[PDB]
Amino acid sequence: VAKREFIRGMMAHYRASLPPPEHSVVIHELQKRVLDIGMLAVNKAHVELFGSHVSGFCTPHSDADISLTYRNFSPWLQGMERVDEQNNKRMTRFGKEASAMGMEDVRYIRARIPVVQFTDGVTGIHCDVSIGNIGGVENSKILCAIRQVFPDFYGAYIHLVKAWGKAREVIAPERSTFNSFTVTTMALMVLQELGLLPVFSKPTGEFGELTVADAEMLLQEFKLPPIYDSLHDDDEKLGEAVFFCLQRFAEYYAKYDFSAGTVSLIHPRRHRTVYERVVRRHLELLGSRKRLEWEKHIAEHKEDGPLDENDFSASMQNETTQRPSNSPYVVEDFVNYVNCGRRVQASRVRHIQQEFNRLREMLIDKESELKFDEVFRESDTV
Ligand SMILES: O=c1ccn([C@@H]2O[C@H](COP(=O)(O)OP(=O)(O)OP(=O)(O)O)[C@@H](O)[C@H]2O)c(=O)[nH]1
Ligand SMILES: [Mg+2]
Repeated sequence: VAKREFIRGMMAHYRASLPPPEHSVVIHELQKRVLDIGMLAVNKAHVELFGSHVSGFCTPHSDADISLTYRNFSPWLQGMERVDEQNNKRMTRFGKEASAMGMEDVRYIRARIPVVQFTDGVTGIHCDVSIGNIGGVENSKILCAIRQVFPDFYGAYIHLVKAWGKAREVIAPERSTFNSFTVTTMALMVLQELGLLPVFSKPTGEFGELTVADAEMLLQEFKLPPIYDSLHDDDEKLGEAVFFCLQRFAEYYAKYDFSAGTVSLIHPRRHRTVYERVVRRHLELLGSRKRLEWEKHIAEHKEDGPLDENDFSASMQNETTQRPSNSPYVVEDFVNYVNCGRRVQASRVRHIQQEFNRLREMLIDKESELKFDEVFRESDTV
């Protein structure tokens, strides 16, 4: 009876978090507004959505992630001081034109990603605008593709993992733990090990990353178990399947050896030191491409030269720093081998790692004792 009510409520909650019918249009108009601001700021403004609004793993409270690009934008020129400063000047104007258009709480943040955040003056949606977030654009298209296999199954599962994580401070970026995307990736890996998602074992990007095309290819061949086809018109049955995966998810990350293995949708459980060599190869490829592009920019803007090896070295150092193999968690972004879980400090390894021991205790051991509003609520701890 407790289990049956828990599953009922949990699906209820998922069903109440699905974007309303008109929401597609809202988000499209939002994009149009951002592009208007962008056009005032940069030449050949281009605005591209990513994040959960692209993947579809969103609530009506989820923010809007937008990648801004412009004429002669190049991802490889990041690190070069003159291009960096040029981008800062682009984001400065973006900020100023955003306030003028009537965006609220406009904030230009100078960071590991020069970013402009604002609250849309029309719909109240929070917006995170960054220059050339190519990795975000791509891995959001891969996630959307995954969700499409059976939206309510993956959606519900990912929703509840996210609701759980958010509500439980497992996903608390500005609070030193994981972000939505890291947690999504973890939850998706557990489905791979259950045979409920395919293993993206053969990436074919220029730098060895997984591409949208790699992902779509596999997801077209992947079939869920036959029993899954009775779950489309029965929320009690589907909820049972989702609940099963949540138990397996809670379980997995309560017992998973991160001291050896990594989380990866490309190579589940790949050893840290193998990831290390994978990163080294990736960055050797990224590094040389980068060098070629800096050298081309420099040939065309001689006063921006000569190629300053300190600058290059520090740029490469930032790429290396995005990808430690030797950190509390190694959760691999499949599009760039970024260790999107690198930010979780050794001291947090406790919180998370208990609250997983705790999710699985409620879902499995104390199954007969289940209450929706006790598993999924605020946890002021970190
Ligand atoms: O470490 C990261 C963080 C973020 N990202 C990329 O930026 C996107 C937006 O970052 P968000 O924090 O908004 O996550 P999200 O959109 O998946 O989920 P909610 O907002 O609904 O909670 C992520 O979905 C991913 O595309 C990364 O690639 N790596
Ligand atoms: Mg988002």
